[PDB]
Amino acid sequence: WFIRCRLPFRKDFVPFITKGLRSNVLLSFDDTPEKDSFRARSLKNLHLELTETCLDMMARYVFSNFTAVPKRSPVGEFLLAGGRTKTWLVGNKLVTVTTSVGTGTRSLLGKTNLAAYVPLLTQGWAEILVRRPTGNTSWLMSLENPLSPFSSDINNMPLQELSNALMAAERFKKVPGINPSFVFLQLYHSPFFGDESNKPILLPNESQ
Amino acid sequence: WFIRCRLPFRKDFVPFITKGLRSNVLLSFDDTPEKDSFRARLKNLHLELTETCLDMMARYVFSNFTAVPKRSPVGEFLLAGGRTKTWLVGNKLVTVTTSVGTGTRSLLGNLAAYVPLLTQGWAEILVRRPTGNTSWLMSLENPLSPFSSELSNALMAAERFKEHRGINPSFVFLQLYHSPFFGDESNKPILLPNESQSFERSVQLLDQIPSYDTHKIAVLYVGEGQSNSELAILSNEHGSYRYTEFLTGLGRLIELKDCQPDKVYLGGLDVQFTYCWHDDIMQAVFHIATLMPDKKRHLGNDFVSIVYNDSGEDFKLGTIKGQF
Amino acid sequence: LLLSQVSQKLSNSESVQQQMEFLNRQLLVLGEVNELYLEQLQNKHSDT
Amino acid sequence: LLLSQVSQKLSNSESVQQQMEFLNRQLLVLGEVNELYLEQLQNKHSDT
Repeated sequence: WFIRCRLPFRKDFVPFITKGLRSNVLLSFDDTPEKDSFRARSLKNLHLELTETCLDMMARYVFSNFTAVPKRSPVGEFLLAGGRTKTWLVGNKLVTVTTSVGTGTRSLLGKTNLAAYVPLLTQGWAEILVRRPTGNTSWLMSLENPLSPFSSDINNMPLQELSNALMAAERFKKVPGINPSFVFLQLYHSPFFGDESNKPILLPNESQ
Repeated sequence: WFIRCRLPFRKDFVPFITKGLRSNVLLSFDDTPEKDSFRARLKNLHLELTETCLDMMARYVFSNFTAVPKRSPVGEFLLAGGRTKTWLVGNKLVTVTTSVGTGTRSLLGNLAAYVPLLTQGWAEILVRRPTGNTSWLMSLENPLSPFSSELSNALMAAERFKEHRGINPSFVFLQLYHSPFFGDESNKPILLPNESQSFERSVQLLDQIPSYDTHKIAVLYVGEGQSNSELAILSNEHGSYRYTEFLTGLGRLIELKDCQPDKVYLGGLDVQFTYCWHDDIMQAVFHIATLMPDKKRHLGNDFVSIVYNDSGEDFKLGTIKGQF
Repeated sequence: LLLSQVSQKLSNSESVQQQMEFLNRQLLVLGEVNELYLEQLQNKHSDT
Repeated sequence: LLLSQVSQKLSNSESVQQQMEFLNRQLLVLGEVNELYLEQLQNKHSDT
């Protein structure tokens, strides 16, 4: 029903709903049954999981509706194919970050004078995909802050031959890329994290 | 040093830096200290400084770009006037905006029935941390609800580019921040009232202040007999040849006109070369020289001055009438 | 309808793959132009 | 059913051809602005 419920006047019930929820957990257990309704910011374990899933679904479908299946456009795959990746568990949400290394471009070329810093060209693009109980959704991203004009060696980036290489590509018809860890650090580094549970966790990428 | 150091083995520094920092503090404390989280990857002033140091380390470890953003022109056109919001969360300041629906290709001119759906995907996110502000152009891929609410897939995401040629913005914010069962006030996301023009004005004034350090320095050329003239000093022109030489190699300069934006210090837009040292952490402009001709106050207000002697026992500080 | 559809669909698939490769290269040409702009400012930073 | 799918993708393909054609134009404008920036780099960078 909350889905079939109109997009306008959808947030309205949200507190009442969780009120109606917290008023069903009145006396079953009250470890952390707090309101936490995002109207501010905008066994009984099974009961806790119930509340979790329901409010998560609402959050996923409040303010708009969207299918819970992501499918990246070919451009995204071309850009970040085999990209350097990293996934964390901030809380019950699963966050994943991926970073391109210009695979398809160097494919376009198939010369260190070019291939050495070819990925440096498109090293901006990235992709963040979050899987919650309500499904998974993602976004492609392009950082839009140019390199440090002097402290990040952008002058020694020969490009005329790169343009020549681009024309050739049109005719056809240490670490090689940035660290996706950066973006995640950016988007969550309140240095005095005031909730230990909220402290993000990096699952070890290598031990499969 | 943490800036110019080579990219590899930059991270492992942060452990030792933080160790020295937090071991330094707590010799007189009231607050339980907070460490970093890179194991996964008056003392009030002391805490302020330590916060700033951590902020710089974060924003600058693992990579280094410009400290300011600059969105693409067609970008700016796309989210022009999109519905926007903003949330203080911790010490950061998150802000988002969302497209309105108008199509670039729609103006360019079949598939013109879902151009609102095409456009409505792209949003923008922007964070303003102490050590500067960064941003991103978000692009959606999860399609709409077909059952409830043959379409060009590639060319859709195409129009979002760099310099080529409404959905509730709360959405993506609550997406990236919805661990529900905690964050009471320690890390409580907080919306600011769109009506609260006072708060909006305060946020703007915060943007008005630069992220890098500020320095302005007065350069003067006294002559030989001009010692203790206090006018021939200032009114001087065409200093000695050697003084002019030393002056040429004094960093870089940018002519004041349409070409140079208020980005660097534009103090006294009236008239020229006004050499200005520049790097990313600090920025020093040489606000006045002999070449410059409020102006008298312009150079009487620079807190420090380099002065070219060109005389014999020319100067004592008591000579200059520049109070600042 | 099948005859018409295949006679159109061969060219469809070919030109669509073209359409694809062309757009990707056009997107790549933007990074080049941006680097050009930044290096232009770096150079243009000094005065003549 | 299969032929309906095929013909629909055909109409979408042929219909999106104006959009595909558009990309061509932007290619020329990017080329010429590339030339402009390169020669700006020439007359302000390749100086004495």
